[PDB]
Amino acid sequence: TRRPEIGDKFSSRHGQKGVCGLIVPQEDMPFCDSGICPDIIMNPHGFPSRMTVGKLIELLAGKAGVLDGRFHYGTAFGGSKVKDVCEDLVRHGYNYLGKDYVTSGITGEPLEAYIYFGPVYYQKLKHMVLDKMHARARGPRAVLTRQPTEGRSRDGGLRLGEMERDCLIGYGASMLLLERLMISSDAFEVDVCGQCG
Amino acid sequence: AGILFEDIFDVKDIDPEGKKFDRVSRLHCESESFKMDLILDVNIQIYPVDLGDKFRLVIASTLYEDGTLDDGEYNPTDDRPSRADQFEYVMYGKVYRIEGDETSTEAATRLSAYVSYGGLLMRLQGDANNLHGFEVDSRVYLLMKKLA
Amino acid sequence: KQAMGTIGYNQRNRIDTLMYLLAYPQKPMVKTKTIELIEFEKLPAGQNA
Amino acid sequence: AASQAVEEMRSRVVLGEFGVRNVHTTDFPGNYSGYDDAWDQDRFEKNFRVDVVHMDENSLEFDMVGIDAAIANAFRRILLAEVPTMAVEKVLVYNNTSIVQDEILAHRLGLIPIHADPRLFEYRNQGDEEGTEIDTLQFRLQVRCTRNPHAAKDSSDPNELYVNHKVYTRHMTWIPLGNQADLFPEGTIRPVHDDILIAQLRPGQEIDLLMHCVKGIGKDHAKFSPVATASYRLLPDITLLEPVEGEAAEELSRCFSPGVIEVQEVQGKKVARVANPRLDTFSREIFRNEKLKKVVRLARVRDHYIFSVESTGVLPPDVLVSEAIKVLMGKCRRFLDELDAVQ
Amino acid sequence: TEFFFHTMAGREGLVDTAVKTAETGYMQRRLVKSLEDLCSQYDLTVRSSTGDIIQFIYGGDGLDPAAMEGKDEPLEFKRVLDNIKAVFPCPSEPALSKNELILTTESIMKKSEFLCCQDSFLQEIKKFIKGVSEKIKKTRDKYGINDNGTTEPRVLYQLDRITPTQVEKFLETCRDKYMRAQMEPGSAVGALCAQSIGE
Amino acid sequence: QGRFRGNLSGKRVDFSGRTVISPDPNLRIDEVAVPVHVAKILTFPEKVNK
Amino acid sequence: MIIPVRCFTCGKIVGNKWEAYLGLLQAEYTEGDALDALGLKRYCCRRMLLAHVDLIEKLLNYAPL
Amino acid sequence: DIVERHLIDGDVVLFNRQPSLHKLSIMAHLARVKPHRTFRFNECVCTPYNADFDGDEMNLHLPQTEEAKAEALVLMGTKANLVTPRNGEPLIAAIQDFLTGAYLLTLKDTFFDRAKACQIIASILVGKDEKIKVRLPPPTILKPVTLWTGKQIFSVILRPSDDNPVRANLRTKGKQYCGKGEDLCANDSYVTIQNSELMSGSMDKGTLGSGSKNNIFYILLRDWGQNEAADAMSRLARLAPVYLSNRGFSIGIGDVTPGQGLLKAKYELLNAGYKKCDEYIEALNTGKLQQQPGCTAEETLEALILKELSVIRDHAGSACLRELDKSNSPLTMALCGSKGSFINISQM
Amino acid sequence: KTALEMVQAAGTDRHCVTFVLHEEDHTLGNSLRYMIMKNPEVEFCGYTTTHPSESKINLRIQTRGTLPAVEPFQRGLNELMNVCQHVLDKFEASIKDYKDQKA
RNA sequence: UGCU
Ligand SMILES: Nc1nc2c(ncn2[C@@H]2O[C@H](COP(=O)(O)OP(=O)(O)OP(=O)(O)O)[C@@H](O)[C@H]2O)c(=O)[nH]1
Ligand SMILES: [Mg+2]
Ligand SMILES: [Zn+2]
Ligand SMILES: [Zn+2]
Repeated sequence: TRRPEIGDKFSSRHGQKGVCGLIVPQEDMPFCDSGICPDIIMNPHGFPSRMTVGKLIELLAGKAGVLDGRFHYGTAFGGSKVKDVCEDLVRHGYNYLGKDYVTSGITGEPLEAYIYFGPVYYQKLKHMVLDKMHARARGPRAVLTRQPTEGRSRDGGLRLGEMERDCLIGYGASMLLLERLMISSDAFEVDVCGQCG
Repeated sequence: AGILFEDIFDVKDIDPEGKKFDRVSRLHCESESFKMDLILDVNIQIYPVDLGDKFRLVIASTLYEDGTLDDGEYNPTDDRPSRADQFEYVMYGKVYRIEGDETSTEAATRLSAYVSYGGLLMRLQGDANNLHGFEVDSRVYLLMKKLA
Repeated sequence: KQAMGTIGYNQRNRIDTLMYLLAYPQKPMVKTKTIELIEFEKLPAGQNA
Repeated sequence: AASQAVEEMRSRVVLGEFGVRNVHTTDFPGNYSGYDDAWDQDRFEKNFRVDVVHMDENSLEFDMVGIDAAIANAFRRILLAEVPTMAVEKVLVYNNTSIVQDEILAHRLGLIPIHADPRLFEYRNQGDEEGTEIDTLQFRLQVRCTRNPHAAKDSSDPNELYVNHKVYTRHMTWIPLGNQADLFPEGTIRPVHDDILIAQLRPGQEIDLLMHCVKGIGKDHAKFSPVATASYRLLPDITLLEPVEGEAAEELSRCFSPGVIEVQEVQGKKVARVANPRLDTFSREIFRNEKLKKVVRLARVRDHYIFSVESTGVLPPDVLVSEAIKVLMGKCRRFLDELDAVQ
Repeated sequence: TEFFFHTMAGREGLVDTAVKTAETGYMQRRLVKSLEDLCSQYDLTVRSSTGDIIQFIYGGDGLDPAAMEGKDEPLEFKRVLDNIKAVFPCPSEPALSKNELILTTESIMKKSEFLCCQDSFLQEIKKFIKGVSEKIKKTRDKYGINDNGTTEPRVLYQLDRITPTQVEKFLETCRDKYMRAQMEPGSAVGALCAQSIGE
Repeated sequence: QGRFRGNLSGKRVDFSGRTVISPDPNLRIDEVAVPVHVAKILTFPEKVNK
Repeated sequence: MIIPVRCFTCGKIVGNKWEAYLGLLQAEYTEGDALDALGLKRYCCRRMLLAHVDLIEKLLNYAPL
Repeated sequence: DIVERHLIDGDVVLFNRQPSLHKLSIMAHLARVKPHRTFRFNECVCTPYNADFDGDEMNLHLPQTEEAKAEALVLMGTKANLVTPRNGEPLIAAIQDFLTGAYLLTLKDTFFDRAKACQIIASILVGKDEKIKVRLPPPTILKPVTLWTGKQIFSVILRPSDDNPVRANLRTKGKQYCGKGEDLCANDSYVTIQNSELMSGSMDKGTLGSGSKNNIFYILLRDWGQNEAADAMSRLARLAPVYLSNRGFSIGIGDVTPGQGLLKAKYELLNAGYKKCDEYIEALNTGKLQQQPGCTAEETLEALILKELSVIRDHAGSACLRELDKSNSPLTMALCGSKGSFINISQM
Repeated sequence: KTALEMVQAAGTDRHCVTFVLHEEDHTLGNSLRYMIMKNPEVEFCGYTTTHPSESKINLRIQTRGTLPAVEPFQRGLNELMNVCQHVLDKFEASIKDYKDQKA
């Protein structure tokens, strides 16, 4: 039984995949006039470049639905229009655009701009930071070539590929490249005859 | 007296390019004594102005009339007789540019001082004889008082 | 295709090499006719927040 | 004029069509020339006042005039997080055959509030899982579901087919420790709602567990939060720039909340006026009508906060606020003592 | 139909990027494996691993592309002069005329520390100094400014105000930047070029 | 996956980890956060000196 | 699986009202008026009770028993 | 003796993204231990790694030699690799949620009181910035009400203390610069900073972004070294979020909904375009159509239709930009250049 | 160990002081900030958080003249305590009279 | 087979 923590991936049914950046307390989460605090705060800078007006329409429809005790339909090339949900909001007493007067929880002063609140259907993905976290000590090696294994399940180490070697060469860290590719990976001492080679 | 300039101006336009900013407006004004033009950013929320408004404006080096140029730090809490008591709208800026007129290719005698009052631009243009005392990288006080 | 949620009513007796379940799954508020047809509302894979 | 503009900026918070203005607290010395905003305990005590408008079981509403947004948010956050209460922490299971997972069951039990008075207990020291009579409460839960010996032939309903098939929180039995039975009278230590559905069982399954609850604050975990919704909002004050009459009055009544704008016939014609701005929620629906935009002026009072606190039923909201203020005073006293010890 | 066309365009872009990834990966691999042998020596000559010289001087001048302030140029003389004038304002020194500016520039450039500098950079400095001096001359001819320093309106000197201290500071800063922006021996210039052509 | 490309030019090393990233503006541009779990595993050989 | 006891956003006790909401559904009350009578003013609890799916009985139908 | 000590603060550590295009994809940073389970770093360094915090798995290596450690810290230093060797443009600069923050802060409408100014200035006084004076700048307007401007609050970042020798100077144009104001643009899009004091202009991607030269951080790096630029970037990253969260910035359906005049103009433009397309189709099918040079009649018709559609698109976008009011979040973001553009705005 | 003091530099200047407070949050920070900002003898006052992971805050106080910046801190603490006591008494009296007039 |  795992709890959502920093690093867990989440989706919002609109391809707006994100990762848990911070977990701020409820007292730190803003609050509206009714006292509702948001569970998830997403970045608005992702809307301009992606043109995800469908997410805003879904949020408004869900707000209207939870207010009027109904289930709006987001059918493709149809569904509930924006005017119906705006009428529902103005009838229930909320803003017809989703934006509501919200007060800052940290400073306790109202914000200069209204916040866009609403119920969104977020779904958690199987990508877990607890499973993706890896740290490789010396550990075992392979029989053929004495180097760390590949997979994490078999306790494998990371690979400094050709691109990493090229980056190190461009930087010019000769001793770093040597310690990486020779000392800490496949260091060994052989005996060579100076007569026959 | 550290008064570097003083003149009565009359507003001729409020927003030639439209209502860009809610709190700040770009007023264009012309002096009556001389041909001094002033393109100044003013805060209308705290100091409202109109089109046919006339105001006396004084740009001084220091805020104290006694001549003490000790302006290392300003303490708003301190109460003492100063020049701000005789005016209504006081700003603190720095003369950040002095540019001559480029319209007159020859025999030019007009200059223009651009001051930045914390971002608010003030271009005071006119004869150089009136801009005497204005120097670059010099902090000054502007005092505006509307008249009847 | 990777969303986390319930698989079926026999998910407790089912024993797979790897399974992910949700504690308090909730059906979407904005559900589509395709959702109603496939009966995904009965086995949702997310929560409305 | 300029004086009116300054007064508005310092007293009211105007909400525009696109954004809110005058949201920052500026009543401080040095910010205003014609105003001496220096701290004055006398003026503060004179202007400050509290008026309760509604107070019922697990619900309180009171207007505070004279307090600032900083202290308002401080009280709100203290009530939300820094009020200690009792909540199930440790769960010892004994042959739980329920379909619900053990961890999910423990989490649900921890989310159940306890009606015990937290002031009579103390915080458990680091470790000491055994618990002491002073800082621990024990709740036993033993439910064995079985088939009903007497039922109908069909008995399609589980209510008639089985007995104790829904393990409600009322089955919890408080087991006293030491002299707790003598200290607390019977009926005091019990679940708050007594109707929370924990889980559902089937014949053959059994849930046997013991819950050890200790004192804790809401900052550590949300299960200790006594207040379900403790918030505050600035008092609205709607003002009309010019007298609006006619069908415009009904338009204003329909745009604003039904209980803030009232229409009256003073001379046979309908004229609208503000009756009670408390019920208004500032839906900002008046901005839709083009003509009625320049006739009203929505505003919030900066020194008037309506606090609404709906609790879960652990202790009344007045005592909750009292304990919040006491915790703040204790923090202040601790910091003063630390400073004195430093100097 | 519009949604279908948009999906077609999106999938076209996706497959284009997918092919581009592998194509550029292969190209970068080849370029790096080909250019990983060159390096900047101490004698300002780029040579391969076998000792053969590929260039007698990197880029013809020997400047660091990473330390390039201007558009393929070492410094932006206008910006540097403005920064110097703003950082070191001398109110106790008079302004300089065209002749005085040229004289002080010629006297300061003929020092020893300026001999080791490249000739092109010195010629560019001379050209910029001549341009600014001509600008000052035009301004003074327009506004009747006298080079003697006895003009009654002292504000006229604030149009184009320059002092020998600022001139020396500007020259020293330009020289230091040009000396520090040179190719440092030992850098994997070939690998840097490969990466900057691959990305 | 050959000896020249798979075992000489690019090879696997130890004392390294792989983890998901998350934003944190409270740290400097030249600083990076490392979890305690990976720190307890990745060790550094320090020589005892005066 | 089962109705949560606490609400995610606010935290009001809502698990004890699940059987009451089911009774209101069996009755002639609609979703809106049922949630209004249950005392849920804010929309968070309304959503919590409306978007919840009852799978505990579906799992008990497969339970060993 | 040798001791295998745990990874503690101050240790140099290599941080890389598996897909590497340029050398800046891997850099040597200083490790700081935290209780979480993820690799965190300043978001200003995401452009080099080309990361987006959407599930990317990055690699972290620990050198096992003092010489390798020193070489990684010196050559692969983040403060020393603030610019790419391709063309010298700075990659480690402001990013989304910072450009917009700085823009909204330096807007001419910003007027903060003493309390808010002091709070915003203290929001950065952490770490090495705890041993320096605040140097509260004088207020601009003081007689009606003492208000500190966001441009001064931002210049406090460039010059936090008195003993700081940083004197930033810059004079450049913005993205929405008209072209004739010459530091008097009606939109105030001419960036002018003197002695680490923002005299005019509003910050945007053109000055704080990683687009090209003329960046304030680039000037700081090239004038006063790497440490000053790093400290300025840290102060910006620590200040912009606090002010942005205290002000509030959200987007809604009302920020993209069209207007009545916009719909009317769109309808008229679509009607005109369809009429012209039908006229061209008729002229091509029945009769002779003007054939453009270097192409056949079918390609000429194709080019004419594409030109008409592009004209319709441009006119609709211009109408939407003219009808949209200020304070709009998409419009402000497209102006400051943090994310999005007028093309995307008109499309959506 | 809860609240510790720090001078602005090695010179040990009392005009500017930094108080680091442990196991605290924005509540007490903002409360003390508001209660001490009204002191006419304070040039600058600002509270900040080091990192959301650790529970600690840092307040910075720069006075006008030669004030040690510790007496303003104590004044703010005492004023906050007095305001808390006053609001507590007022709320208690309000609840009492409300119950009286309701019953 | 998924992930970036
Ligand atoms: N999970 C997983 N499944 C794989 C993987 N590789 C192959 N498969 C299965 O094999 C099919 C395609 O793999 P191929 O690339 O044909 O296998 P391959 O060509 O040998 O790949 P190489 O081993 O890299 O040559 C897929 O459609 C999968 O059915 C893998 O790496 N991971
Ligand atoms: Mg990604
Ligand atoms: Zn041999
Ligand atoms: Zn709720």
